[PDB]
Amino acid sequence: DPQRREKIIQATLEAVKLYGIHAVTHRKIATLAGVPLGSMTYYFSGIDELLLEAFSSFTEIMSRQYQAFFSDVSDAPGACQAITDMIYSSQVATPDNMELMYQLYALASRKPLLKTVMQNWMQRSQQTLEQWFEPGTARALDAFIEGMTLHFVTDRKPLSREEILRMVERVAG
Amino acid sequence: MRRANDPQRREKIIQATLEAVKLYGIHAVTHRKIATLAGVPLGSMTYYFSGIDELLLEAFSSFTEIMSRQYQAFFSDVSDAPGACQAITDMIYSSQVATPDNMELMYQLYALASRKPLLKTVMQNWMQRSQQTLEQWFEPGTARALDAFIEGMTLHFVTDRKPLSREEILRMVERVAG
Repeated sequence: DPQRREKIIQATLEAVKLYGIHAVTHRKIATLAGVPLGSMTYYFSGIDELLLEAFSSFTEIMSRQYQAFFSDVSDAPGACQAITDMIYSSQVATPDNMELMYQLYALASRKPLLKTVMQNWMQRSQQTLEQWFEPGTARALDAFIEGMTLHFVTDRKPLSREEILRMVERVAG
Repeated sequence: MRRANDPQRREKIIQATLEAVKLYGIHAVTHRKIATLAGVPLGSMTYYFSGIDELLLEAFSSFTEIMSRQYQAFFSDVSDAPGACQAITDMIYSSQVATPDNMELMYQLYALASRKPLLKTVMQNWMQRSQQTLEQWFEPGTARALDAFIEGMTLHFVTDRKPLSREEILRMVERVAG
């Protein structure tokens, strides 16, 4: 029962990866969840609220990962090393994470509820960084993470770890 | 020699492909959907582009070529590093890059690229062009840091409930520039 609701949230993310958000429906999700169609009506209302809750679950997973990179951080230089680790490890920009994250980004202009999820997600990230950095620098760093996590796993010749550290430290001021 | 490669059908098909991605989502686009949008016979589809991935390749390559011309255009009046930082700030603060239309296409490309090597190639080529633009005024390492910063901050600027000011952005760009 809470089992089932969670299966449906997960199948929603699975449907986004398999079908694209545009093509996601209650029945496609129920199929992937292996639950009766009736369960969709029981736990959820509209496809957009379901998308909201599924992507919120996803970003919460991401936030826990994000924070975990700073578990051994006690100061700004340490946070720079942690951000470097976050980028260089390629653990944030995995195929699964990218496929979900960028579909969210793709449709946020068309779906206000999803833009809210992105904004909330950015806000949590900033809040993590504000433990060691000024608000503005925190935002700069999180945008730098956004771009460099992706570019690191895409570039035919990405930056070295020591190069990444130097650039993180530049942004950190 | 079965194939004829008509350039008219091609450009039509390429535009219909981009239209299909926005209508249906990149995951759901098929030859059938594209040909219907193009107004070309479904049969013609495989004789310009083998399959769905190579068609997507061509269409997104067309898209990023447009993006790159826009990108380079921000540097028309740049002759030094401070001017370049201004141009980058312009690019971010103008919100002209991260438009709804642009974001919808670009992030769908990004989303599917780990699953589709040809699409990753499009991203890789696009990054390389951006870097070569920046490398006129910045060392390669710094150029990559700046382009990644542009990637992230163009999105964050149009998304954040409370985004950075222009002076803040310029300051950070100048930090990255070193």
